[PDB]
Amino acid sequence: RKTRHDPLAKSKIERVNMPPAVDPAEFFVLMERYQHYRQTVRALRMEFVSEVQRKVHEARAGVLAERKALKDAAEHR
Amino acid sequence: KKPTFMDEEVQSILTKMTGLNLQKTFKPAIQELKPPTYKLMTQAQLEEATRQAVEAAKVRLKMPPVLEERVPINDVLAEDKILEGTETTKYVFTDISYSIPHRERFIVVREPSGTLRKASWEERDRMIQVYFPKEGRKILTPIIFKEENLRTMYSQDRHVDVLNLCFAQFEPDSTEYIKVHHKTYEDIDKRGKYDLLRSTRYFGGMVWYFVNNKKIDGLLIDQIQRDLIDDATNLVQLYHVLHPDGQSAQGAKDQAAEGINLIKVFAKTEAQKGAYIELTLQTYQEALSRH
Amino acid sequence: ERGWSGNSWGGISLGPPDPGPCGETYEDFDTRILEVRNVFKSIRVLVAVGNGKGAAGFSIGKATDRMDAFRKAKNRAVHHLHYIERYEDHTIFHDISLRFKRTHIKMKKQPKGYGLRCHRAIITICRLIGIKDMYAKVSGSINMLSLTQGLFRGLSRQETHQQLADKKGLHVVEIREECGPLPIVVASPRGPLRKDPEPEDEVPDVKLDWEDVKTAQGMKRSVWSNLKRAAT
Amino acid sequence: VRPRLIAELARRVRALREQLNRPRDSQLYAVDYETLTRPFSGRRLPVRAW
Amino acid sequence: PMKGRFPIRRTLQYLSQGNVVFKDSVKVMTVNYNTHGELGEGARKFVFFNIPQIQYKNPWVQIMMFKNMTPSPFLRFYLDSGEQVLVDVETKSNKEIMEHIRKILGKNEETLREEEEEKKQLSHPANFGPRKYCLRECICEVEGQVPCPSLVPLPKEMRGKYKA
Amino acid sequence: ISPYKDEPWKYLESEEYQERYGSRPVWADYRRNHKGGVPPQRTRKTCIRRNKVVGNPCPICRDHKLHVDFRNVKLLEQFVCAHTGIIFYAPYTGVCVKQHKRLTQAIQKARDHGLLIYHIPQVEPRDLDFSTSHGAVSATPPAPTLVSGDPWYPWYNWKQPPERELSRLRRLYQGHLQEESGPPPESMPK
Amino acid sequence: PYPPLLRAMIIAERQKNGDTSTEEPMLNVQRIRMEPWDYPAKQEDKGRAKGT
Amino acid sequence: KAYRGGHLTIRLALGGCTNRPFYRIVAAHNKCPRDGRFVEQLGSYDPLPNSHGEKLVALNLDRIRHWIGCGAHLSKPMEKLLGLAGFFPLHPMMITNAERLRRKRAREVLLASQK
Amino acid sequence: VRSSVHARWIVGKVIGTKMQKTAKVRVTRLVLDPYLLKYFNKRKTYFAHDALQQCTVGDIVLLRALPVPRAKHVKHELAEIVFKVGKVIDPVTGKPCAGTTYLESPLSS
RNA sequence: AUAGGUUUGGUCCUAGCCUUUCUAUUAGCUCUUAGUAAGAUUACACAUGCAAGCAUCCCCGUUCCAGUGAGUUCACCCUCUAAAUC
Ligand code: FES
Ligand SMILES: [K+]
Ligand SMILES: [K+]
Ligand SMILES: [Mg+2]
Ligand SMILES: [Mg+2]
Ligand SMILES: [Mg+2]
Ligand SMILES: [Mg+2]
Ligand SMILES: [Mg+2]
Ligand SMILES: [Mg+2]
Ligand SMILES: [Zn+2]
Repeated sequence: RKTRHDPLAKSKIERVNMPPAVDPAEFFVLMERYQHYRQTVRALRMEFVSEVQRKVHEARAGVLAERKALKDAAEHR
Repeated sequence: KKPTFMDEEVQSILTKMTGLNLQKTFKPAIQELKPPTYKLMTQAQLEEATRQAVEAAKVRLKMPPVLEERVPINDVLAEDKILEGTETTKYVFTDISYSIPHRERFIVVREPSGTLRKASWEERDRMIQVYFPKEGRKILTPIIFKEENLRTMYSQDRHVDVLNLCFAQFEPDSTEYIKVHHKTYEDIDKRGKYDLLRSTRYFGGMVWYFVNNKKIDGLLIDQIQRDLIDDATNLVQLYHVLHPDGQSAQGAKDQAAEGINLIKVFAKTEAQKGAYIELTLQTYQEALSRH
Repeated sequence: ERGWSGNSWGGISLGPPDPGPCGETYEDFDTRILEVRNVFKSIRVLVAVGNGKGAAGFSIGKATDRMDAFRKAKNRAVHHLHYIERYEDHTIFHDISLRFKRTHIKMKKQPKGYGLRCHRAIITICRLIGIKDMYAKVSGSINMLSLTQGLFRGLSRQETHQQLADKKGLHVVEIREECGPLPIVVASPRGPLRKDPEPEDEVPDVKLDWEDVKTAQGMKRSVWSNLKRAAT
Repeated sequence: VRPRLIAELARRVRALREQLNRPRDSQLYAVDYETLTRPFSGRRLPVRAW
Repeated sequence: PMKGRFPIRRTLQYLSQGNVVFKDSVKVMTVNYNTHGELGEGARKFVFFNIPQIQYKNPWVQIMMFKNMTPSPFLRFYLDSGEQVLVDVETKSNKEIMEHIRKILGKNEETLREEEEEKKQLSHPANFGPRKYCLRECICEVEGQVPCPSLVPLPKEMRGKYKA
Repeated sequence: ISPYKDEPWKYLESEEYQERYGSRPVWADYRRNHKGGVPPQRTRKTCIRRNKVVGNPCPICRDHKLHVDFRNVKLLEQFVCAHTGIIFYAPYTGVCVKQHKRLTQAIQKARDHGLLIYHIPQVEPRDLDFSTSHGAVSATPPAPTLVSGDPWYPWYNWKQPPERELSRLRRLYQGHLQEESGPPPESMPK
Repeated sequence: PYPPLLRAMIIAERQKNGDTSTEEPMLNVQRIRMEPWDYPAKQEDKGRAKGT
Repeated sequence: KAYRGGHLTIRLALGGCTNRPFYRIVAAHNKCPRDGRFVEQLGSYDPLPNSHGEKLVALNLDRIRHWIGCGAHLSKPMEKLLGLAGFFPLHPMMITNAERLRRKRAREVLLASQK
Repeated sequence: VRSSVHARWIVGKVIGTKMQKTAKVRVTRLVLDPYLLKYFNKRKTYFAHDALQQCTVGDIVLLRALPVPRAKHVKHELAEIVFKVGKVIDPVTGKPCAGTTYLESPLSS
């Protein structure tokens, strides 16, 4: 791809990006659908993040892991 | 309650009936060969090695569990009618998380109609083979299990090979597994080839099938002709415990039949060919008296 | 049929040995030429004979005419026969490492179907003796006469399993991977059996060959080893 | 490691020259109302803003 | 042949036959032994036969030998916690020394099995990739799926050249 | 033209075959012509080119009555090691590459049809536990939406916007407007 | 509601762990406050065009 | 390798051969090449129907959950795949495209009736 | 987590004491020769802080990693002297010894 | 390496060179169809056309992808800890 130092092509200097036409009813319904979907997906992402953090906390400073550590230390002694 | 196939007494009876031939259990395999090793051993060392080989054979002869035919999976998780007609083929989604038992792993199908349903048993097994390949299994069913090729294998007396192939390919509770095992048992019964399964792990299942279908006459005849009288008496006792309300068991209790008398009671009460059972038993007794 | 090469005498059959003056017939013995040399002129020929059932021998014949040298070598070979012990009549009883003069020969017992992956002269002599499965490597000077002498010497000095049992007074038990943990007793002492076990040598003080260790460890990289070849 | 001091020198000089020649809002956000371009860069504004 | 007495010691099979995998606490192992004296015989054998195996299974543990410095042979282990473990080995056979150090500072079979099962999880059989890491490279190697175009030409309707 | 084409195995039980080969394998007497002591590591691609046989045809191509058919079990057996159950590589017997491929396919088909005996291992069960009580294979309680016939989420369905919001959109997108879309067909049109 | 498959997995795990309660699993969305896309952003974090 | 900014994203890496695509679901740095270095392979997707008329999708749901909880983003095709699997809500564009196709086929059916 | 120095505990022989409060110590590890599959000693030099200057050339010492290096080459400190050169105390019996011989009999106590 | 040829009037030993095997590039001569993979010799010089936009203005991106192998133990592990995602 081009770098920021490469010049713009001379056949695109007069290029104007005309925005697409909008269907009002579809536009409104799609906006609502995205809003609801993104809300649900953030909720799911929050649950997954909490699961990851809880697994890490169960691995370090857990309870069964704590028992394992104490058992190994007593075995060594 | 009625003993299960995995009951300890049942397992012991079937283990003793199976027998243990170290030569047949560890028959030389046709595979890549390596130069053999040699050891100098005393008599005690040789006996210890033979005992260890016996333990290994016992591990090898562990009878597979006998399982009832699985119920078809017909469960729908969702019906998204909006997706109807947007796709032409079904999507199969398999969860491939490693540390999950294969019977607890979620495998679902999104159909073209938009229905998200659970995968059927055959689809489940195909997917598990696709992503967790198992040696000896195939994604597409081999053609050896067709009736003509199974007939050829039976003709060559390769029933144990058929059962090994079936065990490798099909799940114990699957319809195909049960059907193939039942055909093998039926052919063995029809042609008197029970000895082919002796000292193998399939003998117990064959015996269980015969007892549950009330067709132990041929096996009793074979055991009598091979002078395995203890096996015949144990088979009669197993039949009576599995059918404790049958006229044979009641006759045994009434006459207090034990040992060979149990066989005589079975032959007189509930044998389809009890006359030939009596003839073979009489010949065995006469030969024993002569010997 | 040609021998080892198109223009080579080696490997060519000379037919059964002549009926001897002793009154014996040798229709069951096959003769093979191992070497032909010009002596400066006369001809010196090294030939081997064998019946395929353990009885084999070799001899040198010298004469001005090549056919006379062949006949002399063959007739003298039949009267100097070795008997070679064979394990199950297809291979040798154990690995043999020998050095005759400057020729080293390392022979390895092999399972059935392994074939004769050996020096071509060794292949010919093994076909005469009746050995069907063996590996052989020749190092040092490849001298045909020394090779033949060393081969016959090593094959004649192999200890059978019965001999080992009688010497050590113990059961010789074979372990085959294809047969699982089943112990196969191949030989038992003819006399009484010792009740004390052999010392459980934790590390034997054996002389290992670097080539075998390299092959086992995968550090051998030769482009010439394990090449596809015709049945032997 | 052979130190690359010219790199640090150029970085410092560029930082100073950027902090001393800061373009002001009047230069950055001026607009040519005839062509609707930024004279500072020459980039046209999006159509929906015109 | 291979040089030296007991050349089997210099084979990977022998080196891997060791059964002592130290716990992570162990960092240094000093071996004080005497070159002569019957009572130290096993220790000498321990140095001759088992130190290579112990080192091979424990590459990051510093093993260091000392000769004829004390009247009797002994082993000393230095642990990460600063604790030191002294094992007297006089009159003991090399096998006995190996078993003792395995018992007191060697990982048990259960821990090793857990570690092996952990190693198994990294190589997921369902993953697709180069043969160095994965069993299969492409889904086309799975029976019933569409095969590779290299081996079986695709139907013309499925090729872009005849869809354009 | 061979009379044994339909029933190839008959040829191996015929006296002509016994006279020609005896009890030895059909490839016993074949020898490849090559330079050097080490042969090329592949056999020729084929012995028959455009219905013309090369000078030294391989064992299969030199006899036209030998048919590589999966029913011709006794012939295929001669190309498998009886002690290890492995198919010989082409240089071993000297069969050309084409006939070697045909022999391999025939041997595989014979093994698949149970006509050729091969070693079948005894394998262990796939699963340690055979329970089918987990929800993955059992029935999951239907969700209320599934029971009521509604979509899983309310927004899966079309909701006509209010007129005011549509009017804002029409004001916002002056001159760049498409025709307003009504509610979609309830079912997929056929 | 949870998505279909996720809901099924949650219920399956519950039933495996002995729980037999018949309550539906539900995702709390009270803490998910949907800000409109045109809500003002933080200008303090925004960049600035570089002189060129 | 240090990238300026960027993040982990779960996306589809394209392999296979010409006219035979195949996808690997991988978590990787967004700036990396499509078929280059990745952090973990999270599944696969065969878009060609097999002999059973099935498009096979393998999903490592545990690791997918782990990487989402570790801050990884998702490409749109992966979001649509997970919506089809039932793991997420159906993406808005799947519903919108279904409605668009419904209206298009309704127009075609009305054309047929008109003729 | 406790130190940025790679070698946490090492044992060595003091080979130099010419630096103030610093002992130059030689540490030997066993390295496998890839070709010969034999273990050979590989040596490395370490500087250990000896605040009390109690180390002598030839004694066997234990070095413990510093939490952070105190100099360019000083990343360790002298934890203890395992064997004082010529002044060995038998760890097994606790008695003075000169090589393989007891200077004081164990029975005496 | 399963080895072979070649020193001498001749034998044995030592020793080099070469042969046989498998790849890659180029050259000669010869080449029909289909699918797939791979594809400057040169960190020498370059005509020409394209390879970076998006977006209600701010920002963001153009620091990526793509290329080459000139230079060359900056790549790996641990400790500590910025920037970045959640
Ligand atoms: S390797 Fe699978 S399509 Fe080519
Ligand atoms: K922008
Ligand atoms: K370079
Ligand atoms: Mg010639
Ligand atoms: Mg030479
Ligand atoms: Mg490119
Ligand atoms: Mg790059
Ligand atoms: Mg260079
Ligand atoms: Mg930060
Ligand atoms: Zn041919």
